[PDB]
Amino acid sequence: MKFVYKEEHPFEKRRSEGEKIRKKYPDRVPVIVEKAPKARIGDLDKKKYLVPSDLTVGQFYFLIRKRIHLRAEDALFFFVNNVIPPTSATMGQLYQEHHEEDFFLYIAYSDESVYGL
Amino acid sequence: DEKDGFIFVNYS
Repeated sequence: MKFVYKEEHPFEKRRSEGEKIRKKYPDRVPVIVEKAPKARIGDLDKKKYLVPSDLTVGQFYFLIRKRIHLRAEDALFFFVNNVIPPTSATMGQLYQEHHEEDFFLYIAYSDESVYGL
Repeated sequence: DEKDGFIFVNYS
């Protein structure tokens, strides 16, 4: 799944930054969040987030929802590696399993239950 | 809230 952030920030610079930020704010997890191609819903203000390790995916839905001012009837789905993480994982667990060699975790969101329609 | 280029996401 293409990411703009990866496209325009060189790996080794993503890696030094991710290492620093883990070392500097350890009880939070660094997350890149970008709208899925062809998602019809709101675009996000910023894309770099430092998230409490013990926040649930579920709870993170509410926070992101509120940041893009979704309509009640709008849907929101998350995608890590083309796959939905279950609401019942922590962001910390998601980070452990799914972070990349640059120390970031990458999440795309959509109004479709499939990336990326 | 926003330091080091990251939104410090709080429980809220």
